[PDB]
Amino acid sequence: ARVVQGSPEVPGITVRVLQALATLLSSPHGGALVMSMHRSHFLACPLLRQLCQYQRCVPQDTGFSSLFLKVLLQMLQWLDSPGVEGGPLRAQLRMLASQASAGRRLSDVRGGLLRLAEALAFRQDLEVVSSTVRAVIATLRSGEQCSVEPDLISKVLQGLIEVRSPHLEELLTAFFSATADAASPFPACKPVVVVSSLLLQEEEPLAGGKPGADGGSLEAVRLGPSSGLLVDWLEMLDPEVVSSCPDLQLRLLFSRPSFRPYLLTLFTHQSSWPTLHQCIRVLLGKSREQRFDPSASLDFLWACIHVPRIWQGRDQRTPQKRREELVLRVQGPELISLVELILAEAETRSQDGDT
Amino acid sequence: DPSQQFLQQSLERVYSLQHLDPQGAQELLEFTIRDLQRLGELQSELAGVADFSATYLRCQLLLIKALQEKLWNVAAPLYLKQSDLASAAAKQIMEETYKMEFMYSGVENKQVVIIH
Amino acid sequence: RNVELQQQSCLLISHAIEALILDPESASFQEYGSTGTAHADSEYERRMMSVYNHVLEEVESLNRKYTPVSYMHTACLCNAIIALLKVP
Amino acid sequence: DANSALMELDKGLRSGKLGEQCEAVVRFPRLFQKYPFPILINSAFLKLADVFRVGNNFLRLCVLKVTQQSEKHLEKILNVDEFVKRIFSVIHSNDPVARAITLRMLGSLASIIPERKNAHHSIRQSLDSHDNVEVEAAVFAAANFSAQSKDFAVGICNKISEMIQGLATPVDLKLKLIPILQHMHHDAILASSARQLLQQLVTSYPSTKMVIVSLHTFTLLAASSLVDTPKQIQLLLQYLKNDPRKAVKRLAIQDLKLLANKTPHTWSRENIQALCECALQTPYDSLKLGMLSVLSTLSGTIAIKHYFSIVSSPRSSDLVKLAQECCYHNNRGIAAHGVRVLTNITVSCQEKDLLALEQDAVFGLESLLVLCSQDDSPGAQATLKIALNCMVKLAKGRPHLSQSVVETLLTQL
Amino acid sequence: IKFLIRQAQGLQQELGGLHSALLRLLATNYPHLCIVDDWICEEEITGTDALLRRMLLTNNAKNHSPKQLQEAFSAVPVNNTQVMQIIEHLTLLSASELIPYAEVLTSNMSQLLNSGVPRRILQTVNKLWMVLNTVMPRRLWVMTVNALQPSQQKYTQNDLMIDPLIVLRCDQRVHRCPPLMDITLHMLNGYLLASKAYLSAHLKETEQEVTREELKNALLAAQDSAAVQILLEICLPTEEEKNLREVQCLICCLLHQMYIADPNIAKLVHFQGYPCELLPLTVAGI
Repeated sequence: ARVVQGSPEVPGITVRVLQALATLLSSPHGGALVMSMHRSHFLACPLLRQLCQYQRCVPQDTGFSSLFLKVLLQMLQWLDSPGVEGGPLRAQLRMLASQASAGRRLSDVRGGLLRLAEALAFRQDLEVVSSTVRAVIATLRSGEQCSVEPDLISKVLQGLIEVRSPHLEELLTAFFSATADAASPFPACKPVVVVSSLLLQEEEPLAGGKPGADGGSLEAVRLGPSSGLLVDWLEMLDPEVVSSCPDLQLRLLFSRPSFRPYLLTLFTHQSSWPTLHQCIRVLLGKSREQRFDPSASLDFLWACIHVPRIWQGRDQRTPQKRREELVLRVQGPELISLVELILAEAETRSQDGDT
Repeated sequence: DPSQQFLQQSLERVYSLQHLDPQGAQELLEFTIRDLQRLGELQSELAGVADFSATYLRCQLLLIKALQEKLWNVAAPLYLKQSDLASAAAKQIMEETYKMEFMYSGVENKQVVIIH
Repeated sequence: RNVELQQQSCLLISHAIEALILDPESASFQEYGSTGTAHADSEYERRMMSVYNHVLEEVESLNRKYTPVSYMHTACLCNAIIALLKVP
Repeated sequence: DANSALMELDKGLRSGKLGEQCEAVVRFPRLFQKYPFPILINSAFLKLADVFRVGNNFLRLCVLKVTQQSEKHLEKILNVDEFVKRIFSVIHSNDPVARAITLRMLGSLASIIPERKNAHHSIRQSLDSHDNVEVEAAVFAAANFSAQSKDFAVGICNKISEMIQGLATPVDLKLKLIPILQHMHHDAILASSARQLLQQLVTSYPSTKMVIVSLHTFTLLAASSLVDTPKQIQLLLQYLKNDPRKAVKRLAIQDLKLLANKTPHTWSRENIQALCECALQTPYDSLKLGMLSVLSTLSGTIAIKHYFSIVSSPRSSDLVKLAQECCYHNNRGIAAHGVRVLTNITVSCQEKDLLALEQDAVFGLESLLVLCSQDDSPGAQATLKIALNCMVKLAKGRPHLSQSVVETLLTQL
Repeated sequence: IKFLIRQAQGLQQELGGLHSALLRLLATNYPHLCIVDDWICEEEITGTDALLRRMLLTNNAKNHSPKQLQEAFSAVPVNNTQVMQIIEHLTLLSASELIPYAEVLTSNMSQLLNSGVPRRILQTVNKLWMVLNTVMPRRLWVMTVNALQPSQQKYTQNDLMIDPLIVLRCDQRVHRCPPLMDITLHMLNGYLLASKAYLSAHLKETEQEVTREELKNALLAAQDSAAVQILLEICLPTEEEKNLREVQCLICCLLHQMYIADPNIAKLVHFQGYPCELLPLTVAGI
């Protein structure tokens, strides 16, 4: 009885009262048959009938659906869309569904004002979900997203991010190491709902220096909320705190931020002894630029000796006063620099006072 | 004084929420009563006022629960007790009025007239 | 609730016989209370409550019409019994 | 036989081998729950304490278990100072594992010695050492006392603040350390100090591990100390909106669920509004499911009446739009948790404009029914159960729609 | 046996005397399982930190598999962050779900010793190894020993219980990597007790008189003493030095536990005497 589908659809579109239930049951029967693989060739006929009806009078049907009968329209649309999702066999009806959705959205954008996307919201959600095409560039998409970011279009940015994510999930390619920083800074500054997914994708199969990019972004951008995500990435993708770019790493740890102590504790309890010794020597080394924050540096020095791994077993909190057990040998000029730096930061006295 | 401010907030919320079904009223009063008891235990300087208002709200809840009894939905001659909880509700509420009037130390004429 | 309902039926027959056959003026009590509110939890209870209301509305009307000689009072009692037994 | 059964274990405890000694030590809870007589309980614990004080460092573990098993019987001990002396006399032993066992045992005795200053001091001392296997036990004992005493918690909270903000102690132990701040509910000043500590700790350690631990601990704190719940909820909502970590968002949901389950009425209107806005913004189905579960839980309780309290049409209210869209969203779970809120609002709040929402709901119900008709998956039947429960609630609350729903259900039969 | 006895410890109300009898039999015949450092680590905390962390971080961990970890691990030097990420999600798993990964970790512990790996990998592997120790020690010890033999027989459990010093015949690079020295000492302390039990059972078996018993006792005394002696030899610096501070501290803890366990070892190690360059260390360490 597929022939009467178009006629009942118009009767259903205007007023059905009961025929809507029969139509839904028929469609559910076809969906169940398809799930069982029982050659249920009825959905396509309903889809074609719906497309023909929409082409006949898009405005009248759109108005009736989005103003009078929202429930029935939403139910039918949901049933149809799940049918397409289940029937991944060649997605023949996919093009028809996309065209019908586009036409309905075009009609509704003008016909529906008081009923602001009561069901057009579901229609738009279905369109967005279905439009997850696979990008084929993966190199100019980054530039497109960067251009959009200056344009500041929310929907465009969301679509571009969604497309790029499928591109990254696709076969890996040679990612550029120049525009990636700009894209990440802009996606961070703007509210990027898919920022975490984009970062994970771009960092997993990346043809460039992930630690360098992350360090530069963290050091430069004063991004508040995502800073935690950046810190976790920095730690995990760089198992050693100071691995690739010691200059930038030390600039980050010590300076003339907000999350500094976490990184610093990780450095204290996750650094090879040679790396730590070299860090001590370079940090306490003579430097007239005051390139190391003396407070952080001195706290780190004081923590190094008391790292519990070193006293892990000797008798505790019962020491002989004269007996000095352990110290840290240092050099002449290094000692001079140490004393000079401690005195220099002591001379801050912004508010603390002489006492 | 966040504690005292919160106490006033809860009391005024209960005051305000009276235009709604008795079913919801019972639950609101129960939530706020256990709230007030918890706050009274937590603090010590508010232990008086907290418990005083708690007993008051409990009195009101008992009255409402008595009024919403199934007894009123059956004819007069069919009264058969074993369900008319209002019988004990009256004694409990009166005893609570006595308790609140006398046990607590600082009481004003306004509060006394409320209780009476 | 079922047991309470059976007790209510028994007490109903007692009240009917006492207020209709015995001194009716002594009883002189009006069924002035909320009645018939659809709060019952089972069709059985609903049907019993309907029967009770029918019996009360008959007996209140028939309180003073005749003398205690029980001219038609027997009819009211019999109809109440039949109704009470009707719901199985 | 009650006295005889004791000496039969006594001779075993007197046996030479740790085999029989261990067998005896782990045999007591049986005798206790067999004979709860206080005299016998006290006699038993005296010998347990002695064998603990002079033990092979495994009899001590067995006795620690006995204490952790028979806790209800502890209060009925007539002689406490002797017992506690025996147990505490092995905290000065130089063995870093014998200190850890004893700190655990003390932690297991907070119920009967909650004010002992010497025990408090010894725990606060062992809390800052170099032996991991004893620091990880001092943490436990400290968390145990911080619940059954106050003057101990006041000192601890300061100790912990300092000892977190010192760059010492590895992150692994810093994780174990934070939860102690649950039991700061003794006083309003304690709660305020702990909250002030949080506001800095979260920003100072924006990891994922630390955030996951801290937010849950202090939502528990806000639940316990019912004076700052309005403040806690808005912080949770801000982190729900902003932080991109999927894990942090999921914790936010699983925490707001607890707060909405304990104290629903306190939820203001703008709180629900912001939660609904966040639920709208997200593109992620799992997070949307989470927010909708929270909203369904709120809807049943009194919060809905406050939300629709006047001194903006209900149609203008965003909650309605979210409910309607999720009522038809593809996912079965989201659809179910949507229809829940719709049914709850329709049954509870009765405004003039909402009547169309009655039709909307009733018609969505058959869509859910047909969707779940033939799935035959555990989640499918869970959603179906929820849907039918919503149907029953709607019908009973409103007899008007009973005839409508019944005929549909029959047609799906 | 270890798994079941832990389960029984957990459930005590039901099993009336079975728990007591089982624990006696364990402690009497299998002393290399009743080592307090093993059972104490089970109690962890009551902080629920692990539980809450797991409940919210396991989710769907992109279906990590032993073969997946093996793939990443075969090229770990080329990519270390991949290994870090995999084991980081491994740590959260419960004591049971980890068993399928026993071979992957233990079998391939050689190249971990290679210079360059940040010690976080080693610390996490040590933690995982302890978790697995709390579940299945018997198999695990043999796997670890045969994986840490120098670069190759396949020692058996019965073999090691005869001559436990086989534990110390390991890659000399082990003596300068703290996290793995810990595991080696754990195995050594376990297998010395195991050897005691094995000899005690063997003599009773073969009895089908005192001379044999005090021969057993003398052998055990000398065996413990020799273990201590090689351990001190480890503490001695090698000429190349002319990390070691952490290694000496761990050996100090182990020696302390042995000394408390038995005095005669203290009286014997000293009557043998040991290189006196070590006195300034031990006198304070122990």
